[PDB]
Amino acid sequence: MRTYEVMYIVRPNIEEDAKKALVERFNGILATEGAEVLEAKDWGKRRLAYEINDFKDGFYNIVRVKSDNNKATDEFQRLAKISDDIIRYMVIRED
Amino acid sequence: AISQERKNEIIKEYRVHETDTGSPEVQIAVLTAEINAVNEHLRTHKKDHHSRRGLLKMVGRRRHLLNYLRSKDIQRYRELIKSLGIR
Amino acid sequence: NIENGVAHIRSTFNNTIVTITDEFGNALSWSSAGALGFKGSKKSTPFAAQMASETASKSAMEHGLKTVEVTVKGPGPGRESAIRALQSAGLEVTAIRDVTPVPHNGCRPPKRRR
Amino acid sequence: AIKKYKPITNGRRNMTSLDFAEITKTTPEKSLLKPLPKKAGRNNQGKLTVRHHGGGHKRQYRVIDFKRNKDGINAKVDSIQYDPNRSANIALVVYADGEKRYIIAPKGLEVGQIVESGAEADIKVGNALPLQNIPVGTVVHNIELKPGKGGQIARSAGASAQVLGKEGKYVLIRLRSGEVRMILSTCRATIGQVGNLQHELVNVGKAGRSRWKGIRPTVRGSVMNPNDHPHGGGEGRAPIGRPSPMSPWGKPTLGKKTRRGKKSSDKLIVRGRK
Amino acid sequence: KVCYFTANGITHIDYKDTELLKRFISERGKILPRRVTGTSAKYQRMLTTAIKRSRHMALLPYVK
RNA sequence: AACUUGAGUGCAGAAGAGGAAAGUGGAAUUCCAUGUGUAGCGGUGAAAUGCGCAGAGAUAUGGAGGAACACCAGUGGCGAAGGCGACUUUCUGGUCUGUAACUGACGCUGAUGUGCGAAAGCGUGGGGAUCAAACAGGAUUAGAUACCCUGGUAGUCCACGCCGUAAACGAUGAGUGCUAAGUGUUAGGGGGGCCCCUUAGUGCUGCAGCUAACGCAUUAAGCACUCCGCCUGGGGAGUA
Repeated sequence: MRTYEVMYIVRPNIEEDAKKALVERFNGILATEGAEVLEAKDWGKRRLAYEINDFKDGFYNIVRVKSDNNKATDEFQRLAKISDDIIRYMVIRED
Repeated sequence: AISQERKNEIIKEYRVHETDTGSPEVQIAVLTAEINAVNEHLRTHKKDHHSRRGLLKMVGRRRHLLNYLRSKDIQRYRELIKSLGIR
Repeated sequence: NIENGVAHIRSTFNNTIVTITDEFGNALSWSSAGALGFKGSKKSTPFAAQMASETASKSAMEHGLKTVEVTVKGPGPGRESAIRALQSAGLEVTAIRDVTPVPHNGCRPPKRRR
Repeated sequence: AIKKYKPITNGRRNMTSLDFAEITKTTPEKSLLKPLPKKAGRNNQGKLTVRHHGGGHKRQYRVIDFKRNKDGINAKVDSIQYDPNRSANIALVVYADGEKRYIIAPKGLEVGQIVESGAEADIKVGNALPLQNIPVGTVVHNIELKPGKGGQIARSAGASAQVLGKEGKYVLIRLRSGEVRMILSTCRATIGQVGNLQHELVNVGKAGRSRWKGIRPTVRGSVMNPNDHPHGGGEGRAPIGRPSPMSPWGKPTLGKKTRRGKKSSDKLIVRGRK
Repeated sequence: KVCYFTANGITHIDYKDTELLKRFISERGKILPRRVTGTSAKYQRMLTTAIKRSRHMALLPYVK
């Protein structure tokens, strides 16, 4: 029922082979516990408005999910905090 | 509180006749589910004093509807008091 | 150096601290209105700021300074006279940016007088 | 939580005890128990070296895994139990293929939770993994100081250090006292704070209850005789009549820093407290 | 003057639409008062929310 | 026995700093470590205490920690009141509009009671950046246990409890209906960007009417009905 849009920024120095290893796995938790990810888009290396952990650029990925459990998005934020590749994330309930 | 789909089954359960939503058997039953939902919410968020105030208004509304039902006919009061678990 | 040495000016209701540093934040020289012998109520004056700026400006020319960025920090009366005291010495002022810190709240301002 | 006894007796007025509600089995295991014969301050010669130590209730030692090294094999928490030899509780864990051993009980480790040692482990309460793989900002207990020795730092009820940053082969760690220090990266920790967080709030009440943990009375030095203590003697009660309060053996006791200089740990303590 | 949110029919201001938002942030990223921009009270609120969401996601500067 | 307009429920919509919990940010203050750097900084009406020459202030980088959320921001919104402004998510309260699907007076007020209740204050355990009662000085005065300056402790923050007081004020109890208008603003509805009508809030003028006057005036302090609380000259005294 509830629809979430998740946008996260990956650091701009990540190895290209590791980028698909991280994006795959992190859209992986977003499809667990009744989650049925609809969109998974890439926005490319854009310029950040301000430095984030001494970074001036970064990869933007936007994933829209839908699930009436909300634990998929909480599991994302728990692991996104731990991961050093993701430097900023935001989960919006879209209605 | 309770979802709209959740409310409807309570309506269907205690409706007197079809297309009845305002009888003092469905209103009482709907409030009982609503009251228990806020009570469960306040087990965790104990100091939600603003939400607790709305719970006391729901309790008063059900209490006045139960007084009205008893004063009208005692049979329907007895059936409603046992099905819902209200003391 | 050759050029590109920023000048920070601190104009307050007291003396105006003028300091000339390189582009990477390394102080070359400095001269406040209080270092020129100025007494109070002389320290925060446009005349004092005039000598305050150029006194540090001459010390800059010895390192060969031909470019200054004026970073003014403070609401003081001796601001404009300070900047015209740099061009009068020939320092080729490029930019005039105000850097007076603005808190996004997050601190209790000291009590005002009575 | 803390239970406050009602003042039924004077010797029991302000007494308080632990409710022992987090404990789930009230009996030990015959195979992870070894004997502990109380020594009471006495040494290899037989002379009292440390004082205020003596008779107390018997106690069996419960072998703990301070060096959490079963890497890869998962383990289930079977029962959180009471330990007499420490402030925190212990938890029996059964490994996924038969062996069972005790550990220290973290704060909210529940019965039936899963815990993993190793290096590929997650960051959850109870799992042990080396300090090169523990994120900056995590609360860690049972921190080793030496690779393979066993947790030593932070092991008493409510002990938690924070991994604060890196250097090269050392990670920066703010130990409970307030000291920031460095510990080699190849050393293990355990995610979480140690339980019995209310152990420090208990009141003993009875003289005898303090004289059940193996404590013996401690006599204030200001009443021994001049031949027994520096503060002793005087006709009547006396103030400390010396420039500084002193210790039984003649060494200043209110301020003198007694840490041996020229130690091989000095290059590793950043800032200190206590 | 005209709102641009009622005139053009926008009923959902998106925080991903940075280009639309940059018309209301002035020279610092400072949110422009609705008297200056002429948006109604209803849309000044959802525009402020979108701007603040963009700032957090580094799609718009806090200061400039 | 009967009825819907009162009151509630159903359906379709609306806005909101309403509350609780957990997270995520940017600016700023302080402190710490370095690089540059030299004789002042700071403050007043003038001073001085004070911080510096053991390298302060300034400037650049980095780190630690706490607290509050610039712009948006308004006779703006929400809440019974106290009060509620960074963003996100999860629980959760209330209100408004339209419809007329249902019950047919199920309503108002409300002693005792039971809860909430700004700041300050207390206990326990944490935290402690900023500002700071008190305290130290340095000044002004004839004196200054004050206003001015320099610091500075509790507190200010969090979690539990306790306290239960404020010019807690619209100095205006709650409910219901009637009684000229004009012009705004917030949130909807229906008709012909504009105009008209309309519902509920929030404002400013202003009739009748009321008031000792000031003034109030469809958000009455007017005209009526129901219920509760309170007053009977000033001190003594909110004291026994």
